Amino acid sequence: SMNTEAEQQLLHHARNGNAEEVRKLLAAMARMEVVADIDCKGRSKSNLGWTPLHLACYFGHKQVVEDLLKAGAKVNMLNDMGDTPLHRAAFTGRKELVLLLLEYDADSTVVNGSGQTAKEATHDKEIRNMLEAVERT
Amino acid sequence: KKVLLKVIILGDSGVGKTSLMNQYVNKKFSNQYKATIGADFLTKEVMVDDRLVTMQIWDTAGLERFQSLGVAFYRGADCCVLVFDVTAPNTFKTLDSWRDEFLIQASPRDPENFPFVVLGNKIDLENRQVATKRAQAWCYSKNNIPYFETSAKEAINVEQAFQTIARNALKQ
Ligand SMILES: Nc1nc2c(ncn2[C@@H]2O[C@H](COP(=O)(O)OP(=O)(O)OP(=O)(O)O)[C@@H](O)[C@H]2O)c(=O)[nH]1
Ligand SMILES: [Mg+2]
Repeated sequence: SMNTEAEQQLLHHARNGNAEEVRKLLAAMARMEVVADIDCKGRSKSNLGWTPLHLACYFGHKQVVEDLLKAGAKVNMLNDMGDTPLHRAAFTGRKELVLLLLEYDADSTVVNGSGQTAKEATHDKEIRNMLEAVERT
Repeated sequence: KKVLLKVIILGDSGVGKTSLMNQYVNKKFSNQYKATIGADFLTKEVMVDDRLVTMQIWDTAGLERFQSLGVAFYRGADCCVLVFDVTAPNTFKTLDSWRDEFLIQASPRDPENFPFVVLGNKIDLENRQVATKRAQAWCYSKNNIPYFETSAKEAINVEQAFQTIARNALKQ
């Protein structure tokens, strides 16, 4: 398979936190001026198996995560490690991102390829508490 | 002759801009919300004072950061429709910023007389929060902007409001 040009650009801008460029792409996508799946997965060594949402969560590009979620990105996509975007926001200890993802009904129960949930991946005690609360629901 | 009028519809997220456009062009309404992310237009053949014109109606993002992208499509507009939700006073509050942003970005040669129309939408709902007289006062303070109260869902004043829009946009 392959990714379109617009998809490569979306992965690049999401990864690097270029929020304005992400939004320009999302607008062009919404009116079908370009072809791109917001849930595309990277195909180069720099992003293999990750979505724009994965990249923005892991590198902590907050505005990008928001914009992607408002535009309809799927919150429970998996990368090749079985991680969700919640796994990678929790792992990197980004409290506001974990909270934002929960606001979009992120599944807190997903077990990744290492046998861990997002609660088990984090180090920040606040995130551990938030995820513990959502698990029992 | 053939006249194409460019109309731009602005307003906060959720006031009903897409619904008003869809009711006017396709006579269809859906209670299901899908947010507008990219600006885009529909086209309708309109008949105004015994004159056939092609109305190019642009729908824009109301959402807080996507709306800057709408600004690129302001240029060349012949009329600007400002929409608010009669049940949501925060959407009434922003009309000035919408209007000023349009005026400085679109930059008409005659800003004092540029055609605006203001739609106060969702009157079919219960417990309106913006008083008709308050909206009328704002509209009058802006050099007598025409004000209509509409319902995209019930098709109240949509046709009449767009007839005025067509007419004032057509003015040379
Ligand atoms: N009851 C009622 N609901 C309406 C009316 N107009 C729009 N709605 C509803 O309000 C919600 C928002 O409507 P939209 O037309 O998508 O609003 P919008 O202005 O396009 O919002 P953005 O695209 O985010 O800028 C939808 O669920 C509509 O069905 C109306 O006149 N009456
Ligand atoms: Mg819309």
